[PDB]
Amino acid sequence: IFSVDKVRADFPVLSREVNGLPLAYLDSAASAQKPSQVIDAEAEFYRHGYAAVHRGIHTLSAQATEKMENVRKRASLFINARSAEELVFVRGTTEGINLVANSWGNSNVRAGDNIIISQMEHHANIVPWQMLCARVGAELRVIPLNPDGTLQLETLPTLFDEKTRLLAITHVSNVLGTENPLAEMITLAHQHGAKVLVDGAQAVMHHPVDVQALDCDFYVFSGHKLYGPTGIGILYVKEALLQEMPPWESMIATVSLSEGTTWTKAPWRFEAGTPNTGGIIGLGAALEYVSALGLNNIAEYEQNLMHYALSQLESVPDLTLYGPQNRLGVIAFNLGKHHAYDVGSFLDNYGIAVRTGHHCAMPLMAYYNVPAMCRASLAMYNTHEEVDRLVTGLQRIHRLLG
Amino acid sequence: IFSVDKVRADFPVLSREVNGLPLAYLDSAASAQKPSQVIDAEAEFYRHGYAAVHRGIHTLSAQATEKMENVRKRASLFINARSAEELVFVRGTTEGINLVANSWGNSNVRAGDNIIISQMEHHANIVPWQMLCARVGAELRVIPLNPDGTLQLETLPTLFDEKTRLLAITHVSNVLGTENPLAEMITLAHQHGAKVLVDGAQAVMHHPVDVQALDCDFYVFSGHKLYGPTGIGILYVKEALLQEMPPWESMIATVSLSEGTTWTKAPWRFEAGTPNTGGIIGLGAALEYVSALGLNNIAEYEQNLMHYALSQLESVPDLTLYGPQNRLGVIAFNLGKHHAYDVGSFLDNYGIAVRTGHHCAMPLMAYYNVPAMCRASLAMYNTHEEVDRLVTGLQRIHRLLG
Ligand SMILES: *Cc1c(COP(=O)(O)O)cnc(C)c1O
Ligand SMILES: *Cc1c(COP(=O)(O)O)cnc(C)c1O
Repeated sequence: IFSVDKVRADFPVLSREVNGLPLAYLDSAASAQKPSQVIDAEAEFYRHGYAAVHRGIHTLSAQATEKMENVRKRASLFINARSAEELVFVRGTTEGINLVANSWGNSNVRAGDNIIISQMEHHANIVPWQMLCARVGAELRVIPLNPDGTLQLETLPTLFDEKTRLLAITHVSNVLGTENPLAEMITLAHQHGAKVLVDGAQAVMHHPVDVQALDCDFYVFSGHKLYGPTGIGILYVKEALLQEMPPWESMIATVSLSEGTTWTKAPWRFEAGTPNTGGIIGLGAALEYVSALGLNNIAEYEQNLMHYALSQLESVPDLTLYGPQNRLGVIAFNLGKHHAYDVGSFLDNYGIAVRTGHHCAMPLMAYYNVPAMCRASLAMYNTHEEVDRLVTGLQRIHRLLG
Repeated sequence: IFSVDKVRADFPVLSREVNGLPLAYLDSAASAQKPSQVIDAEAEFYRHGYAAVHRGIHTLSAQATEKMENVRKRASLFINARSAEELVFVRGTTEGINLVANSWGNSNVRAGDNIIISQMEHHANIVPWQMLCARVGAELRVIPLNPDGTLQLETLPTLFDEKTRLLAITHVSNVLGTENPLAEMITLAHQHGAKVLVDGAQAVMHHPVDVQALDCDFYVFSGHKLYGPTGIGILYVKEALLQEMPPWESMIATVSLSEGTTWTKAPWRFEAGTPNTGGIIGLGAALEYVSALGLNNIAEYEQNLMHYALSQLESVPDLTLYGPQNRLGVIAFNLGKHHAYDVGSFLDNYGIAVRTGHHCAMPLMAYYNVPAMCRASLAMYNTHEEVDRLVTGLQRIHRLLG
């Protein structure tokens, strides 16, 4: 079945030394390492198939245009969209959410309306809605957290009303690892006539995602967290909404100095300038690589690795964990009264890469009354030995610093 | 001493066959091929140095952050900016111009003002200004063309008045190869208190560019036309202007659900989300590669190649050329009454890649009373033998089709 030894052999960076020690990279939630299959797919495109892709007549350009559109089709099958034309290539999740907030938001949210977010959102799924509610005179409502890191689902009937136009909600928390009950939340939102955008940047690498089963109206994720290149992400929009969305800024179609400007049809309408064809080719290879391993195989390995880490972390004195027992992907923690950045600095000195800080989720930190947390990511190429290095390191820090 | 043979050996795509014949890639103005040094720099980053850059403290993240900031410094020296912090990493020229129009334009162009562009502008340097003039109620004024493809410089003094806020002008036309007299135009604009944005997307690969000597207020170009990766470009803004530009839509600094949002300072203010670190590393390698060849050496070789091409094209019956005698980089043409797309399709049969259509410059096409043109690019890796194949192919099409 799944062999972590064979998976690790695909990732050249895992041989790196840091501070003279073999790297234990526990920060895939910030960005994932890339297998050779992804790196080489992008390089081979540049070495042998590169051209511009904007309606070029010559053979190299026509073949490159086909490669790009085949990646759009592969991505649409990956999330089980009904049509490839429901997918927009964006620069990343941040840009995809802002695109919805401006194109769809400015045309559908008006004075007196409200938008619902949650207290656990990444800043990228808060600020565009704060700005939009400021542009039009709408109200931003917030689903509160429970101490265990889940959302208070029972507050949703009170927060929704006939003026709620959109729920913007994370699939999986980037700090807590919480997987939100999207199917139930989407059912409730649609009864009030609201749309639902799902921030899926921390979900698509952990298990299969089916946007038709979810029935979400928008879904966004980032290529670089899905073992792929930087500078590329995917925005999915239901065709009925996407074909109605007005232009934002293969996007400009015609220009006249006397008659004005027209724009191309969606999804190309929202892909201005020159595509990041290199990143698109690499992203396609990342989807092929993940699919070849099998997302259910990945989910089982990662779930068993998480269970091992949580059981082992019970032997660390004065450790505080944040989030639910059934967390996906990440473990958020603090050690005693020590500053998160000090804990992170000692772990780095032991060759272990974790992330410390507010993790672009300051309202979440405020809820737990801390300035920062440490966060360890446990991805499909991580091992028991790396978990053991984390646990023994935390025990070592507690012994030395009290 | 420039050797085209030594240069061509660095570009693996040039060994490609198209339609069974050795490739003659005459479309670098659409997008440039990349040397192995650029492809490998990006791949080596992914293989051995990859991490997130958003102020991560662990060793790999700190090192990746330093690599990105070293590229910003290298790019600032490449265009002779005063400070590396005058440069913003943008997705491309299209996005860079829109950034200026939305942050600077919305704060400096008001009802009753005017903006001046030219009739030869790329759509990306037209539409942002058309839409801004509609958001605020300003007038868009246009420098007309001459038959030889130069701008009517003598009309500028009457187009400028005390209400002119900005001149947006191309350094080198992407269709005609006209190099505009920026020194005179910038001197005139500044006498009226206007700022100047220069679209330099077709200039920076052909000769040295010095933004202090030009004294332009904004300068923008694209990485993929400068032998670099897709998905990355550069926006230069004078420091005094850049630090006054407000945010539009590391960019988010702090988020509070009760107190609102703050943003980072420029240039980072205008780099939202996750940087395209792969493309930045490759862009750095492209600047190194070009600087090692020498832009004055590149300019000399390309000018002699252009002179040879224009002399040889005189032997083609029914050939119409568009543009001035001292064109840079590109030759725009049509053959008899034949459709440009048909000419390009036949050349593609001979293994020759040219671009056809309106080249994102429909007002230019309308001036010449044609729907489209063919465009051959003559870059630093092109040769006399490729020119000869273009000439022979055009002669063949004229013989076959009339
Ligand atoms: C990383 C992340 C984002 C931002 O994604 P970018 O690709 O950096 O724009 C948004 N939401 C979540 C949950 C994330 O983990
Ligand atoms: C290519 C080009 C643009 C657009 O640049 P992108 O990287 O595609 O955004 C704008 N202006 C000129 C003159 C160009 O040649």
